Amino acid sequence: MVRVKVNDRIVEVPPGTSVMDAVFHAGYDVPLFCSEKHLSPIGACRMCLVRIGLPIQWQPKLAASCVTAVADGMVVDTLSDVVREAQAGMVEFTLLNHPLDCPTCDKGGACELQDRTVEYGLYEKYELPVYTRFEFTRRHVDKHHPLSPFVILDRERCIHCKRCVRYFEEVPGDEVLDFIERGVHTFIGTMDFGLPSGFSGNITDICPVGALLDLTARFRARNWEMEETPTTCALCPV
Amino acid sequence: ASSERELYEAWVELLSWMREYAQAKGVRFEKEADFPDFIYRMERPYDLPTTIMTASLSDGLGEPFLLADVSPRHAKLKRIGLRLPRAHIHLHAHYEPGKGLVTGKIPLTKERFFALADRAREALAFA
Amino acid sequence: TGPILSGLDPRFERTLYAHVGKEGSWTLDYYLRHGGYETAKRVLKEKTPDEVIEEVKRSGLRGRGGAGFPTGLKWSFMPKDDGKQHYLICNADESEPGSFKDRYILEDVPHLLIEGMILAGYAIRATVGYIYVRGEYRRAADRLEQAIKEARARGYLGKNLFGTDFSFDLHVHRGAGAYICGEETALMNSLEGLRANPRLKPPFPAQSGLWGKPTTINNVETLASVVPIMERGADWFAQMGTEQSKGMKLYQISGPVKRPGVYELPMGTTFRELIYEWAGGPLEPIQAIIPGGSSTPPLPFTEEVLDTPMSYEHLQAKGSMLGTGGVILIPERVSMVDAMWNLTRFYAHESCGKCTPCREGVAGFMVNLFAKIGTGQGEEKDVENLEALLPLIEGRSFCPLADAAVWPVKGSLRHFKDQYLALAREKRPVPRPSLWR
Amino acid sequence: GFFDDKQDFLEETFAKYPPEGRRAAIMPLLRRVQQEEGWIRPERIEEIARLVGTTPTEVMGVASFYSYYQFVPTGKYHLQVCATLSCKLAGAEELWDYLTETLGIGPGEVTPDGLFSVQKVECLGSCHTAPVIQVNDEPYVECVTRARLEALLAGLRAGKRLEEIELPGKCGHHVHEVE
Ligand SMILES: NC(=O)C1=CN([C@@H]2O[C@H](COP(=O)(O)OP(=O)(O)OC[C@H]3O[C@@H](n4cnc5c(N)ncnc54)[C@H](O)[C@@H]3O)[C@@H](O)[C@H]2O)C=CC1
Ligand SMILES: Cc1cc2nc3c(=O)[nH]c(=O)nc-3n(C[C@H](O)[C@H](O)[C@H](O)COP(=O)(O)O)c2cc1C
Ligand code: SF4
Ligand code: SF4
Ligand code: SF4
Ligand code: FES
Ligand code: FES
Ligand SMILES: [Ca+2]
Ligand SMILES: [Mg+2]
Ligand SMILES: [Mg+2]
Ligand SMILES: [Mg+2]
Repeated sequence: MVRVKVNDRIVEVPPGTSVMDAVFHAGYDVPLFCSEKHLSPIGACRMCLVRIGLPIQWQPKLAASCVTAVADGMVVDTLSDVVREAQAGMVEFTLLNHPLDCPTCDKGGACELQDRTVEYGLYEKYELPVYTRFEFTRRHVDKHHPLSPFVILDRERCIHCKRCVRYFEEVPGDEVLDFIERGVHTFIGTMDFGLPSGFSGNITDICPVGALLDLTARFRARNWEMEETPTTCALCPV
Repeated sequence: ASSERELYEAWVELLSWMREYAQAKGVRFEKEADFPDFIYRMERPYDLPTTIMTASLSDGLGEPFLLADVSPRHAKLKRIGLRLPRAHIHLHAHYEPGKGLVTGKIPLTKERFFALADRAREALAFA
Repeated sequence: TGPILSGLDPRFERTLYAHVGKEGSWTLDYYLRHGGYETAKRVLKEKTPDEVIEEVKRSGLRGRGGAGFPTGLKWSFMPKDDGKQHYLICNADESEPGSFKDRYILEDVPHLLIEGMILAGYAIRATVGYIYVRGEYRRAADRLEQAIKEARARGYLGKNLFGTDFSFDLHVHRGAGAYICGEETALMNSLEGLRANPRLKPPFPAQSGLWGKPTTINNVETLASVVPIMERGADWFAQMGTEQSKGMKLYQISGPVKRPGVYELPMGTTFRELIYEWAGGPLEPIQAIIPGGSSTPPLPFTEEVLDTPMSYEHLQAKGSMLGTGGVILIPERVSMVDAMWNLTRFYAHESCGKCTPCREGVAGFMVNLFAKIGTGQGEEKDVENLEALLPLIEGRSFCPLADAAVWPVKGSLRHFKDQYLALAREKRPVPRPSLWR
Repeated sequence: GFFDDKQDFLEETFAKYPPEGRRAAIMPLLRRVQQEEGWIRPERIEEIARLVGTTPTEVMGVASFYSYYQFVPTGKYHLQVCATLSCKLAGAEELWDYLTETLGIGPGEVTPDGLFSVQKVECLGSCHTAPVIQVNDEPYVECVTRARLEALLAGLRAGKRLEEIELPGKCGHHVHEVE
């Protein structure tokens, strides 16, 4: 086992461990979009950056903690002004081309983006506070479009965390969703229409925002207004 | 200038063309989004000729073969925008004084528009 | 003379571009006559794989991909004998603005490439090698295919070359318009039939590359350079250059200059030599030059710069870098703001979409900052913003592309901040001089 | 069915890649469709998917990643103007305005005659001979000066094949001289 020191807290952990799960095992924490449980970890959203020392020799650039293996006697800084300043910049860049439908968005208060934004956004550099630096036309595109009788896609909302395409290839194995043009013009789309997989609904739970949404239950109530009942499905033997 | 006003005067007109074409070729026209600056204008004043910011020409399956937007009121570098979804073609129409709705230099007429949308319908339309 | 080769030396010998532009240079016959696959025959029978890696390493050759990484040490990374298929890849997708030196190797001396890749492939136990060219280089695509055809006809590519027990065959893969396919790792994905997003590069292409198998990737100029180095030894090669930049280099030059183009010089010759002696001097007053690629931070048109040795060290410690040798001079008649306004609306077009900081960050925020301030709509505030944007992107994108877009901007502020503030304060658009005839 | 016609092209291109790597074939196939038909129709993508042996979606996402592939009808000669710095310092902007103006067309549109289609492009790889224009996927038309450009136009408009149209002036190889 490898001896890692996250912030001030030191933690044991097996060799094949991410610096992310290292930092979450410790207690501390960090932004988090593209990365998901049981999905291949990548560094795409670039929010889980941390500072790393491997002495006290600190590395010159920030590391995406979700795709970095812990070395022995490693040091992880998640609090420094350097980190926070970045974190709040990654929030900023995400919301750059985001829609502005929060109240009228089925992604209620259950929305990873909403949440993280208020968790790490709006840096406190040390006069009126500046909420939004970006002041140009946003990314208008295809909106409120049903992929199936069960799913409804909102392209504007998508923040490109690679979760859904990534999930389709890996878990069920049905490549029925993938990105389209490149650059700032890219969106999610299908050419398999029906949304053919018998495991399509699961994207609904992974999506960090309200692009991919369970249409069986469009506009019923807000997320906190539900009376959640933890039980088991008795439709089959599993 | 007052060009800001005259821009929206044309944005409605473009919409009109779109609705015309939609019923004339019998294809789906869709309001894709209303201006946020209107839903959240509380008691504040508002005088733009309509409320639709994103409009589209979608097909049988509902997938867009034409997209249209216009920059919100309180936004910088204002232009109206024509985008043909899957074929990587973006367009930026501004408004010249005494000239009209132009794409850099070419007049974006009702004629020229219909050409684009027909071309786009035949090609891009899934069903 | 006495010591070291660095320019117009009477002792410098043209090697790569020697036959480019000579009538029918690309024929398998022209090649056989003026020299032939003689060097490769030799080495395949005499020197061993590990030996040929040494001679290349001793020479001090570094990736003319623009990276500058010891191609010797690079081959060193391949697994020795693991009973696994290995692949060699030629990166012949040359999409760096102001950088066009690989084009003509493919168009006019293709067999020079085939010869080098046979050498290299042998060094690493690769029996299969591919050539990702650009879908825009048409002639280069044809001549390279042509040559690979007639090389198989005479048995220079096939099951048992030169009677030795080594087999080498080549495959041309054309592109289809994407600067990002130039990146070694994404390049693979593109060819492989996926969307061309760079992969996780902590696992290098020597341990896992094309279809997972141990592969190695090199520039067209890198690979071509392998021939003269195996022909006339590492010492002939190291006889040219500086303390850390050995060999010759295909510097190219565009912009307003008497006679623009590709010029083979030793590594170390001066900007003053390229721009003047060969290129023939400027046609307008120049204000800055973009030294290597466009990914390179520009420098001012000063006497102290003109006397700098074009190297993986002299430009390094001048606040820039030697890219691909692609120089571009920029006139005073055009605004440095306008220059970058352009370059950046390029990196915007070419971004792949994978990262937030590059996608949204440069292709959204950054291109539009310029836009504003380049139409005389920008306040001093929009200059400050653009400024403080950089360090949020530069350090930590996914691949160096986003770096490539800010580095040049940063430099342009570091040397020309006055042109920006000036356009912002006077609410002035960028000057539009008449430039085309 | 576009490829039933030419199963010999398939044999030969699939054969450049390993059994476990048929998707590699995608690029080369799209490539063909384009040079044959001038653009990629949806059915063409559903076909290619079936050959390569993967889903439609996958292929279309890959297909739309690249600039060269057109997904709507394009003129007989689809002019691709270089736009970046070197060609800008050469006059690419003015070239583009003069072009778009004379023809009266921007991106998605095709001239009334069916023969001229326009598009901006990035650094084509010959900046010493700027400004640059690629016609379809034929070797470039370098040094497009106003004089030259009008020539190129009248030539194609007259019906001459591009490989052989007489252009005024002289254009260098890997080095170019100006006066
Ligand atoms: N010729 C052209 O058309 C273009 C050239 N470029 C150039 O690309 C350059 C940067 O390219 P990159 O490959 O991304 O730089 P890099 O930082 O990833 O280093 C590149 C090379 O070093 C090797 N390498 C580094 N550490 C290694 C290790 N621990 N083990 C094994 N191999 C290792 C890589 O395999 C690679 O060959 C720029 O300087 C730029 O000028 C950019 C665009 C176009
Ligand atoms: C964003 C990016 C784009 C690149 N584009 C090219 C390219 O177009 N051509 C090229 O030869 N190398 C390009 N490179 C560098 C490749 O990684 C390079 O070709 C490879 O490392 C060459 O091997 P060499 O250094 O031994 O020559 C690019 C690198 C990056 C990061
Ligand atoms: S996805 Fe999240 S941030 Fe975007 S509108 Fe919906 S709730 Fe708000
Ligand atoms: S639609 Fe949802 S899961 Fe798919 S990439 Fe976009 S944000 Fe991530
Ligand atoms: S930096 Fe830009 S081009 Fe590079 S991986 Fe990220 S988005 Fe793609
Ligand atoms: S969570 Fe690590 S980069 Fe997205
Ligand atoms: S800039 Fe036009 S070819 Fe390089
Ligand atoms: Ca729709
Ligand atoms: Mg709807
Ligand atoms: Mg001779
Ligand atoms: Mg392009």
